[PDB]
Amino acid sequence: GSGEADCGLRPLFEKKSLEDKTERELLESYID
Amino acid sequence: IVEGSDAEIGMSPWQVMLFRKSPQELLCGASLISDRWVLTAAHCLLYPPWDKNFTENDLLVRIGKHSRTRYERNIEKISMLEKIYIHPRYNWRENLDRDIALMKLKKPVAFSDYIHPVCLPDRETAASLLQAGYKGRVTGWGNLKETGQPSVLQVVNLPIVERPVCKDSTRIRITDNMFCAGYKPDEGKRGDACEGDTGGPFVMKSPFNNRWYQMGIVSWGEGCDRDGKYGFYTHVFRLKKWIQKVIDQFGE
Ligand SMILES: [K+]
Repeated sequence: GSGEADCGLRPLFEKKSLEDKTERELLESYID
Repeated sequence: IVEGSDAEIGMSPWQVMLFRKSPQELLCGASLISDRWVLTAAHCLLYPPWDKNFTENDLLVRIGKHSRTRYERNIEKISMLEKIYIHPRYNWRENLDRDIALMKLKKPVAFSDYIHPVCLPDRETAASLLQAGYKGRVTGWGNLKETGQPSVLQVVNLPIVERPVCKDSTRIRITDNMFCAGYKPDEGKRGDACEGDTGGPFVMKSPFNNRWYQMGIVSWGEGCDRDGKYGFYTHVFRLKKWIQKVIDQFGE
């Protein structure tokens, strides 16, 4: 809703195709 | 944050610190949702039982930080506030219902590797992600235990809890504008927001578009990280219409 087209994509992670150390935990919780 | 770990650099670039100017003190967490808009909890600004009613001139935000105390040159940005907006139906008398506030920055903040806004949820993202058992992430520089303070931004991931379990966990009346998160007694894992983390973001990463969305604002709890107790969070999507109204009207 903010109208930020680039929102929520972290320059140092998603923009570099790098994952942080704990984000996989979130994904696992959505599936398991 | 109790029972979390050190954030990585740039891991939460929407993270905002809300300060009192004088004396120098960290009040609350907050979040960057655009170049001029910051989201926090209403109780961080207005709580009459403690004679708390901060004006724009009382306060300051710091953006782009990693260390709690150390100055991070040409990375961190300090911003003054133009205007505070508290939700009209914010209820401090009973249960902190509608615990949400927006703060407009005096001048827009430049985005960087360390400064970058979080998304607000649409109806499909809310439907998809705000489900019991699904984990979100809480971040802040608040107390490390219920009693102190970390040198570096802390992070913990916490599961959303089923509403009857939330309701049974507290004698306080809970509303549809709240949800609760945290581990149950028998789940083994631990974690909570604590004093100084309130107002900060509860975020979830969408598997559909790889974006982070702020689903919650750290609102209230009874202690930090007690067995059979849970943190309560303002339900951001439920209050989306108010957020939009404020930005659309006063973002001039
Ligand atoms: K599922």
